[PDB]
Amino acid sequence: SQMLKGVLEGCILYIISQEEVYGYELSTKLNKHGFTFVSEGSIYPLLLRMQKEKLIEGTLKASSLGPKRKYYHITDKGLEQLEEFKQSWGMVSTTVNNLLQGE
Amino acid sequence: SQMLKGVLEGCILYIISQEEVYGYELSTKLNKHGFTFVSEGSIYPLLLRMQKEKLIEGTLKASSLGPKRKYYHITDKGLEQLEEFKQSWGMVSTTVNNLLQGE
Repeated sequence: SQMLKGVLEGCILYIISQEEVYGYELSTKLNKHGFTFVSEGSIYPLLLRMQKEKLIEGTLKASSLGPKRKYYHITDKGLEQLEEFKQSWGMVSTTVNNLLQGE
Repeated sequence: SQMLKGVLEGCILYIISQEEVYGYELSTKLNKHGFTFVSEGSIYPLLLRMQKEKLIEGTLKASSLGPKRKYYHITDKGLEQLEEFKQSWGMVSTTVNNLLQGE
């Protein structure tokens, strides 16, 4: 699971870029897309840091059901970095995947 | 190129596991499989460390052409770790690649 953490910040940015989500909603999506080890508790410090670096930002909005939650959205800086991640990832993915099938 | 370094040790183990190679031969293969930034100079400290951790081992063998070179081969410990890398990689690769194609 040591490597899952390398790409976790990028996948969090991707998810948030596509939909405003609150903490529990985020980790649930992460779980169901294959990050089985993540929990709100384990990624919390990463969320605090991504905020301090202004990649994402939480705002208190009312939910479709009424109760007010802290939804996170991506900043312009965060989007720039998301694009960097997508580019790097497709590069490394292609490079490593082609290699490991040589025989 | 910050992420290319995460998986570089594993790809080096893969390559060495498949063929005994000397330093220049190794970096050439790395270049031609898409690690365009690597050079003998840049990966040297990583090779020294992989040796100190007993993942790979160099031995002075004679080349098909005669001159003696320092060829590297993988240790049992190195092979174990290579299998760990292959498992982790296929997991993360699948997880990230499926995610980044949601829309």
